[PDB]
Amino acid sequence: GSSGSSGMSSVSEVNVDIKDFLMSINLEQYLLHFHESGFTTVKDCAAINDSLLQKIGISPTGHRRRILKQLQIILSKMQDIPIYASGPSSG
Repeated sequence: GSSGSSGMSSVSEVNVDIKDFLMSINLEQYLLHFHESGFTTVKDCAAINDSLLQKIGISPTGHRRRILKQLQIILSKMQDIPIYASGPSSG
């Protein structure tokens, strides 16, 4: 076995309410689903997968993909690293 990923420390910071994550794509219709399931923020959706989406109730798939897609972009961002962006320069 190999363990490593396990480490990311959750925090209200750099985080958004599941509601906002859905309203951003107009999928707030799954608010009661995520809430009841036990998902308040997007982060909590770190252990979520299409399988779970279609499980919670999500009948239509076309929506599932749209939900996960964003989650991937968001979650990926969720980081506790400083801002580092430089312009055109060699040395």
